[PDB]
Amino acid sequence: EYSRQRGQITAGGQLLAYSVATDGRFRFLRVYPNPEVYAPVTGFYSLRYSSTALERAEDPILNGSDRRLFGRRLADFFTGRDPRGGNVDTTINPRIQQAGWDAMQQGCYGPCKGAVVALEPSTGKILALVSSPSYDPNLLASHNPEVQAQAWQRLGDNPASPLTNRAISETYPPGSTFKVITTAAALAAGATETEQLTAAPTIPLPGSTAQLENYGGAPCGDEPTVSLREAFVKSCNTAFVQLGIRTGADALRSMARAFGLDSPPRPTPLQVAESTVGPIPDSAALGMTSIGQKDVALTPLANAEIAATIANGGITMRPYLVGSLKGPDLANISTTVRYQQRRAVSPQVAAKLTELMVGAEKVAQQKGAIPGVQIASKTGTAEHGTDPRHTPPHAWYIAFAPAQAPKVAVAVLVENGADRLSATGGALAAPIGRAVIEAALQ
Ligand SMILES: *C(=O)[C@@H](NC(=O)Cc1ccccc1)[C@@H]1N[C@@H](C(=O)O)C(C)(C)S1
Repeated sequence: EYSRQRGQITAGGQLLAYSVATDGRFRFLRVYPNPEVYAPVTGFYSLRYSSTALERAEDPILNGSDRRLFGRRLADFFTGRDPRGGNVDTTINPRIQQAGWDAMQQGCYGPCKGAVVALEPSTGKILALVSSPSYDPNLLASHNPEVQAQAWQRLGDNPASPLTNRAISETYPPGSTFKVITTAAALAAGATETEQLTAAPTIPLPGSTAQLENYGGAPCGDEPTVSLREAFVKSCNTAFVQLGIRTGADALRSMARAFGLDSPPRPTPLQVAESTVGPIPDSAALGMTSIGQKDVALTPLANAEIAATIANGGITMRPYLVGSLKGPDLANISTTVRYQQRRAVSPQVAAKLTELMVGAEKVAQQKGAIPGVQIASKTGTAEHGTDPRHTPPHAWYIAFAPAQAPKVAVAVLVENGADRLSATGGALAAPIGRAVIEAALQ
């Protein structure tokens, strides 16, 4: 294996993983020049612990044993020249990836836990895939057995779990980002932006003693009722609870399926955890589901796709991480074909969601806003866990830009909201999302 030069993983004409000839018993050492930043993409290639992410998924291409490559390897052996693996050109934009990483390291009064996903809505290209904290795959590329095992042990016991790709492997309550799905369900059912909903600071749940309140216990406005548009841009809870229950369990399940939930995701070639709306066993649950709580659980990737789908006029592009596979001579072996996965909503519903989202962006805290770029977004702050009231919530932000003709869609998850009980998506996640947007549009 190691007597032969393994091929490269690339992004934007830059190397993410390469192999270097050494005096080692195993000649070739695998090197990762920007290790923690790209670990979610590259994975690691280890003597002791095998391969992960694209090292693994694209292993036959990279080691030159792929059937489409094997002729070249045979000509190399016969001819006498040194064998070389093939190349994997990813869809990652290094400027967008770096910006997502940097902003997550800086944006929680110190480093954030969580993920950043950037997508090109019209193609499905995964432009960034950041998880935090990360780890150094060079540690596991070491040819020393004790260096690998010590690093493995350390990473394994680290309760922050830096090995986890939080972008695609983990699911979290979306909280109020899911108001996008509730609203879409409502609109498809014939509800309008002018629909009058409760402004009440609190709402009881049917068939339970529990109550759901607005953030800070404040009424949505000073009038008895507000328009759906106004409830959405202010992100008032009781209105969406009322709306969700009005719209009903079947329509919401249905709309969630339409946006890719409760369907097994296609590999990118990396496997993506399945997102869900939950069973919604009763109307108490429906009310909670409506604001992205109860059993709703999404990957940051799925939440970025929701944004991307709206950005694409209601058509979900199949998301993918590999743009092309190449020979060691860089002859084309495989170019990825972009694919329309399904239509989630009519262009008209997508246009109305875009309108609502632009409004919710103007309302949200304004840190990191880019002069002359119109952003559509939805913030969220999701309670979680066995002691949710005493546990810091996740700060979420999904968005796309420019709102009129989108070039990028993002999701930002700040898991546990910088260890603050008063964490919000607008305060933590939104400026991270905006910096990624700015990097993508530069
Ligand atoms: C959606 O995320 C809502 N979040 C809060 O209600 C947190 C919460 C508290 C108790 C139970 C369940 C959830 C609203 N949306 C966010 C947001 O837009 O970021 C607000 C903080 C504005 S409240």
